Amino acid sequence: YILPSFIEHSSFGVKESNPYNKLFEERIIFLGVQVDDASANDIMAQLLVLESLDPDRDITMYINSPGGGFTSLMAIYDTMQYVRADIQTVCLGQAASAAAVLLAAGTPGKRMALPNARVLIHQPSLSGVIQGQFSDLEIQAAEIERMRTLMETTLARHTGKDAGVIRKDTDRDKILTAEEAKDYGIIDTVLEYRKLSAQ
Amino acid sequence: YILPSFIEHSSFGVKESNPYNKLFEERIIFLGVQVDDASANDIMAQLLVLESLDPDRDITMYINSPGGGFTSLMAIYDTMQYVRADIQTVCLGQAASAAAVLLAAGTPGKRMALPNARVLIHQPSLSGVIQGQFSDLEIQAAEIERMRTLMETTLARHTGKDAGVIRKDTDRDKILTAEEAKDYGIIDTVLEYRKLS
Amino acid sequence: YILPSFIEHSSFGVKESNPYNKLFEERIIFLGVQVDDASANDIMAQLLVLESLDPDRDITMYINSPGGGFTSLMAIYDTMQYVRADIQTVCLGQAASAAAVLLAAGTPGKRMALPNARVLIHQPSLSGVIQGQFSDLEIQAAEIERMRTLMETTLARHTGKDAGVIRKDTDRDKILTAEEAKDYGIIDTVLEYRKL
Amino acid sequence: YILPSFIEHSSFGVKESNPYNKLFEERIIFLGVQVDDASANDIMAQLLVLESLDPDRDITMYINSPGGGFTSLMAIYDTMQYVRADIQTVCLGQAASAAAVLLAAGTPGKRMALPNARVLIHQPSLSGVIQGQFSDLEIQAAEIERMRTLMETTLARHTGKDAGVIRKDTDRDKILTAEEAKDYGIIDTVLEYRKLS
Amino acid sequence: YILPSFIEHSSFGVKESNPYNKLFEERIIFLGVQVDDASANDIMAQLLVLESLDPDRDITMYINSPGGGFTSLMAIYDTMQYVRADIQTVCLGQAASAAAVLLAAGTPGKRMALPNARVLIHQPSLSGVIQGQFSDLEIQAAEIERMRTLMETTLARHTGKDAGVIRKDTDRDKILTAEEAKDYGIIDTVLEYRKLSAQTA
Amino acid sequence: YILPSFIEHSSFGVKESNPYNKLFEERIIFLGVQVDDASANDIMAQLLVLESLDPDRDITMYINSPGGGFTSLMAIYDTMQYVRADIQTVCLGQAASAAAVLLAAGTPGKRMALPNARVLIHQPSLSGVIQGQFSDLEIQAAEIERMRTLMETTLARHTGKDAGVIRKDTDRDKILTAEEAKDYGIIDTVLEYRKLS
Amino acid sequence: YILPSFIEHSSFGVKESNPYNKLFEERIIFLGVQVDDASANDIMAQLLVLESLDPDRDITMYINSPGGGFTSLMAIYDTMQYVRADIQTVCLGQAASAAAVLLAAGTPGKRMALPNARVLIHQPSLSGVIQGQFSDLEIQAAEIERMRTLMETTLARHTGKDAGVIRKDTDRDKILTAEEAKDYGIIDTVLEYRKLS
Amino acid sequence: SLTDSVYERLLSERIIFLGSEVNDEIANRLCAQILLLAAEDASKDISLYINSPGGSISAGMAIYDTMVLAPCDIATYAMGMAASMGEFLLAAGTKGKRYALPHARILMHQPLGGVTGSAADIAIQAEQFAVIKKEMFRLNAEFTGQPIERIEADSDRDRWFTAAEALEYGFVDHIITRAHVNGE
Amino acid sequence: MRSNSQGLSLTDSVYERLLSERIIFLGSEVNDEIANRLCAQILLLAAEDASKDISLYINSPGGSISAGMAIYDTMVLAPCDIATYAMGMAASMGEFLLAAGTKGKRYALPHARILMHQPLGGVTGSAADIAIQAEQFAVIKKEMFRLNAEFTGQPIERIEADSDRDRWFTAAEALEYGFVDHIITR
Amino acid sequence: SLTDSVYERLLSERIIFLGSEVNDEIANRLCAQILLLAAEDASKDISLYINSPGGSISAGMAIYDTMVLAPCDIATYAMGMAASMGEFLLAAGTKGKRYALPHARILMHQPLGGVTGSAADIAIQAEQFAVIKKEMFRLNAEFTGQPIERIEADSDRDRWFTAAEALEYGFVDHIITR
Repeated sequence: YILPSFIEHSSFGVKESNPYNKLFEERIIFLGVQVDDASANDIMAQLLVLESLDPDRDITMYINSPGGGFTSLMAIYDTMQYVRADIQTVCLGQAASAAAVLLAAGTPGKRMALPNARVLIHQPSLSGVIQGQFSDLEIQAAEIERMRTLMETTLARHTGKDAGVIRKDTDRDKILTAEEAKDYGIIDTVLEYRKLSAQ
Repeated sequence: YILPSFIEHSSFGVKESNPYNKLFEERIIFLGVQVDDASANDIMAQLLVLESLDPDRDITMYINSPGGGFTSLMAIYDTMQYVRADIQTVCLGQAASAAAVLLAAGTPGKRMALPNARVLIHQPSLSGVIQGQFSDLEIQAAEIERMRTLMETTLARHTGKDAGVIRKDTDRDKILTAEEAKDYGIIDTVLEYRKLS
Repeated sequence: YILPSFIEHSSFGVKESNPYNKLFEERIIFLGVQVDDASANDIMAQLLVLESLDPDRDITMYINSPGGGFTSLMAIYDTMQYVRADIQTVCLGQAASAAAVLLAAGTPGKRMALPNARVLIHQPSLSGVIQGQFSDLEIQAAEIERMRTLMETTLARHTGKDAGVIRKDTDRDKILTAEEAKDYGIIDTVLEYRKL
Repeated sequence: YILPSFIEHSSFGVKESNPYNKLFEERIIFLGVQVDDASANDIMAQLLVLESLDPDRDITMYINSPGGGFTSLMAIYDTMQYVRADIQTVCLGQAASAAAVLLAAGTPGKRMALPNARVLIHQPSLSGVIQGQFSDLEIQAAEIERMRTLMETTLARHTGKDAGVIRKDTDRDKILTAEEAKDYGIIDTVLEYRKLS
Repeated sequence: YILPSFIEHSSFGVKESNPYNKLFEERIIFLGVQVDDASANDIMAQLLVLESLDPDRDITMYINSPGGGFTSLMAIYDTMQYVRADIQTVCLGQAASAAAVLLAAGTPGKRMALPNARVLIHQPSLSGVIQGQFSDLEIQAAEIERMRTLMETTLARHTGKDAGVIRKDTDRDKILTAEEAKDYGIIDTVLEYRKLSAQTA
Repeated sequence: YILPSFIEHSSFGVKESNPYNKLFEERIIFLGVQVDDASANDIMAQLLVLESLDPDRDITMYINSPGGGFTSLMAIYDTMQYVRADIQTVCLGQAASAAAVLLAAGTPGKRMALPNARVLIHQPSLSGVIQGQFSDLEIQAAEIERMRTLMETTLARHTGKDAGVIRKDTDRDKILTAEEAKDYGIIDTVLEYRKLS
Repeated sequence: YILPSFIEHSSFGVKESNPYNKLFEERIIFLGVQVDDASANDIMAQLLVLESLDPDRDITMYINSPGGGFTSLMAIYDTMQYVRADIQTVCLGQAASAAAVLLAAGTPGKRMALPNARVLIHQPSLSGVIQGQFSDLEIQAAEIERMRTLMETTLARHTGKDAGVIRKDTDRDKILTAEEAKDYGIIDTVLEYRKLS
Repeated sequence: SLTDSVYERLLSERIIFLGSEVNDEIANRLCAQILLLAAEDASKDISLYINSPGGSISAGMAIYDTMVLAPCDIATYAMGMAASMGEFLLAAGTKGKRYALPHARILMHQPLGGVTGSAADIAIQAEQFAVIKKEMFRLNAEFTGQPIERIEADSDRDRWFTAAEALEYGFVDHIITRAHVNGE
Repeated sequence: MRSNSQGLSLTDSVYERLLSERIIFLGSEVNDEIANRLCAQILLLAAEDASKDISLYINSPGGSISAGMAIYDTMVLAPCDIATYAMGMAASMGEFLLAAGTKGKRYALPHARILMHQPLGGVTGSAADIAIQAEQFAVIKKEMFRLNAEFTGQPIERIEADSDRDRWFTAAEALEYGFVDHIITR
Repeated sequence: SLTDSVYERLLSERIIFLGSEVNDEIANRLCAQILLLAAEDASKDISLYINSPGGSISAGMAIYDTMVLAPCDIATYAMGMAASMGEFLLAAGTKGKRYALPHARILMHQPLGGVTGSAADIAIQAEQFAVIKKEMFRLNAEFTGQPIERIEADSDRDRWFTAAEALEYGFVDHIITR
């Protein structure tokens, strides 16, 4: 509901905006819902547009997502990797499931988290029973195994870890503090607070 | 729920837009929901309008669709083929069912996918029981066999494959990696990443 | 859920529009939902307004409709026939039930379909049980027979077919490819693709 | 519901509108839903406003309504009759129940229908059971008989028919083609098609 | 849903409006829903605003309401009576329950109805069971009797009738034609049609 | 639903507004729903903003509320008391539960009601069962007793009545006419009608 | 449901706003719903934007929240601490659960409450049963102990209390008046009313 | 079961009840009871108490045919209410042995029904309506002795009869009275 | 195992033991279903023994008029006397049936409450239909009053007046109004 | 049925139960059982075990009148919980033969109800409330020996009694022991 808008002074003129837009004006994409197909498109569109508006400047992705569709994950991931610009990933609170992979998928050197951030990794789930003939189910299961090994493959690529190890570690849900996530190779740095009541 | 808008500087003036609109300004149509009738119309309208705004320039279709109505598929398909302009198809994530055929239906040489894209092909389904007199049901079934063989026909046309082979391969759900989809003749190229590193 | 808008340059000024509006600016009406009363009004209003804005120029009607109320059909039909301007009908995908008649009701010479279009014809249905006294039901049934014979009559008028034949052919659902629809006299031409 | 809007050139300026608004700019009111209380107010407001904007010019009422509340009928009716301007009624499609009376209630000489229009007349119904003490129910029933005889009275006034005859004819649902409706005195003329060919 | 808007020419400039707004610009308030609390507030706000914009000019209230909350009735009523300006009440179709009282509560000389209007009067109802301890229920009932006798009192004040008589007549639902309503003292005049054609009569 | 907007002439320019906005422009806050948390915030925000826009001028609060959350009551109350400006409270119809306390909490000399207004006072309720361990429930109950005695305390402060007496009187629901409410010390004056006749 | 907007005079021009926007123009963020993920993002976005618009000026956070997700709490908390600007926290009514920690997490010297404000602290709950294999549940339980000890740790940091003591005190729900909350070290000062009388 | 036990004790007294909406289920049980009773004793009367707001026509004709085909006489008693098929069955009682209790109410009206499907389907349903309506009237005319034109006219809408009025119209032969019993 | 259905269920078994004592109950909303069972029980009892009384205990909030008249007619047509006992509550058709007991043998238990009021109903269809429903209401109302007047000895004008809305009686008041002949006590 | 079979074996021991919400249905079965037992043996006592959260007043008065009119004495036993009509009936037991089990709880409070229609209708409902309330108190005062003013006062809201407190208030004559 209550998301205020505001106005920016200038000599050129006077413009209305939101926080989310202002953020976007600064090449910041906010990834904060469940990674459902709809929202994934919205993210890709944003990525693709930013690249188009200025290919040389960095894109930053703010992450606070409780998780999402493996199906949509790879799309976003490809798009991230694909665009000309560097991607800076920032976990603000939580990066879970899919969102964890994306956090990890930022350009190396530019993956971050706030200190009390929380990264959670887990193999692809499927709640909701899929009903069917055994034939259709074996195909399904095959697909899920592919999807699983692909998630592991791509995490491996970006953490510097062996894929087999990722598989072992993600068999069950795996929760990482920001520090732990750094050790694991999911992020490069942990953001220090920049309060002006520092020195 | 949130999709930011932004503003574009210029000497002529200053304009507000979305990502989707900006995309559209670049002759990119985004195909990302389930291909229900409503959205299909929206796609055709977009196609028809882009052709009208500038018939010589390429139209690009971004695809990330979990699938859709066979009924609407052929409409979009006809429209794609029908307009003056070349159609460039790009699978961003998933192109399933109908969306797979459309991906394939782009103008030759201009069909693409991102590397971890995923194409899925399957014969026309019908969840929901259709109730009725046998007579009405035989007519229905006839229609659905037509629809099936037409899907296969048109895939065959665009992949360079034999229709009978398509039928065999799609009997059951068939999933293709981007590479595999290229081999299959559904796309022409697999997009390489263009990161400056 | 998303339908983009865009902007048109000119020396006179700068205007925002949709696809549907831009289409409308070109005298194209899009008939794409189920022909419920609400949408039928919307169609008539569009027809009537276009006629008013410029009576001499053609109106074109794009059709992709899975079907609709017989009640509303005749209204739209009358309006199409009534207005000064010629009506060009184009089946993009599907023209079913009511929509089929409308497709057929375009001004002769100007009824078209895309090649894989699909026309479906069928006598007036009534899902939903209508409950009532027999007296009220006989009146109802009478009305439905009138409605049926009127649908046939008007199809006959536009296809050049005999009404009795239409009745025989529509007894049961009847599906036509674009080619077949042409033969049947529902459309005049089948659009060829215009790609380069 | 996709209802396009558009723009009108002029030397005075440039204005956005719908079909319904453009229709309203031409003093045409569209009566097309079920005559529920809400929509009836909307109609009256439109009538009252049109009269106010220009009392001497005709108001036209386009009718395609599947029917409605007797309660709201008389209000609209009184308002139609009341305003300074002549009312031109046009049945596009269907004028049922209440909407039939209104059609009939246009100013004489100016009541019309398209050829395949369909007028339906019927005594006031009441679906939904009204529960209650007998005392309350007798009052209710009294009210409904008043309402009935008033509908008949006002139809009689405008068709030139005897009220007793109206009552006989509407006992049960009565359906009129445009031609039949003319004979009955509900409309004055049946619109001929004006196609330039 | 389909309520058209339109535009007004002038030398000062060019403005968009609705019917309802245009009506409001003419100091006409439209009372057409069920008198629930929300809508009552909307009415009072309108009254209070109109008074503020120009205290000397009349406010007109168009009424076509199937009825409403006794709770909100008195608020609207007080506000009507309270504002500086005269209130002109006009029943377009139906004025029921609460709306009837309001119709009646217009400034004398300025209460009207269209000929086939219909006024309905009835004592305060309470659909929905209110559950509770007897103590709480006796309090409730007391309150409803107060509310009942206050409705009658105020109708009496404005019709010129005795309150006891009102009570008798409203014991059960009471329906009035426009003519009958005039006789009853709820409206002052019945509007004659002003069609420019019927004006040979 | 139907809440008209309008336009104000001036030499400085021409502005659109509602009744509620126009009211706000006059430093009038309308308190008319159930005092749920959402709306309470909306009230505080309005209070806090008005104070900010002009600290010296009076703020007026129009009350017609069927009642509300004790939780949100104290917030609004504190805010009312806290801001620089005087608060004028006006009961238009009903001021119930929480709303009654607020009415009473206006600055002394400036608490009013229309003649047929109706004030209702009652101890804090809790519909909805709160389930739990006895430990958690004793804590809850404690909290409710605190909340109760605080309501009484603050009413006592503003009415000039003894708290114990308030408690006796509010044990059960207590309904006050405007006159009675004045006697009780909830309002200072009962508005007389200002009709020019 | 009804939140008025208004207009601000100036020599530079004339602008429309709400209370919430006007508040935001003054670097005041309003925290008034349940701290669900959606709203938490909205808060962070606001914080981050304010810092960006002017890093040296204080940001004020108005709190009236009945409580919220521990998950989102830490995010907001990190963001608060992280931004360049000082954070001023003000409890207007109620600061519960998560909101209490945030109130406490303001920059020292700048944590306040109105006199009848109410702070509530409690260990992390989990309504809704989480179903699962024991293995998955042990991991869950572990997580929730981490989350608990982290809430305590960070409260300890900001109140100057020992974490073990916090744990004891929050074992069960703990309710604090504004005065008590000051003693506890959750706020620095209790706002005095500033009424011009 | 208690209720059943009572109805059973009464069943062995050759007394059966029609006490609700006439469905297939209720009709079949009744037809069975008549079959059963007729088999036990073909000579002795069956008493059929009716307090029913009517119901399925098809289901009611099962009972009717079963009544007609029974070897023994079937006496009908209207108690409280005999409406629609309820009235029909009452009036179908063996002539001279149709009774009304004095404050019973009889309701006669035309058949209800429903219409659905394709226009072809509806045409057929409608044809059946004509046939059924005609037949139901023919029978009611036969039962009552009224002319079919009157049965049709009166049946158009709900037509209510007191016991007295029912007697004169011919639905019923007698009205019963006092503790020491009567007739008309 | 032992001791099942001499009378199938416990509740039923009790009602059965009582039924053989010529004691029947009207304990709920009077529907067709309940009415028919009662009429059956009276028929059954009258056939067992035409001379001996039937006792009819009533604790009912009333119900269907039509269904209630079935019982009434059945009572009236029974050879034997029918004693009525108001216990707890006799309302609407409940009161009616109570008051229809054989004169002199209508009893109230001392804290029983009797409720008299005009019929309720509903109004359904086309205006023609409703006209007819309404005509029936007049007939029924008139008749129900006529009877209550007969039962009680009150004039029909007073029955009409008092019945207009819920009219409550204590046992005492009921005795003097004429619904009931005696109050039990000891 | 098993449950029924147990209740039946007990019934023949002149022991009846009131174990739930007092509706018409439950009341009528109880009244029947008393009628039945009184007819079997007018001299011997009936024992009435009560574990009920109360219920319909009207329905409860059926039982009460039935109890009062019975030839034999009726002993009442409060077990677990006797609330509202539950307490009333308990207290209505024949004087000297009202028992409480030691951890039973008694609840006394004023009647509950509802208010429905037109203002005229509501006026009438309310008039009845006054009558009923007055009467219920009068009786509880009679049963307990307390003055009607105290009954009224105490009944205003939920008033809880332990067995001990109930004994001294006069709801019950004895507490059973071991």
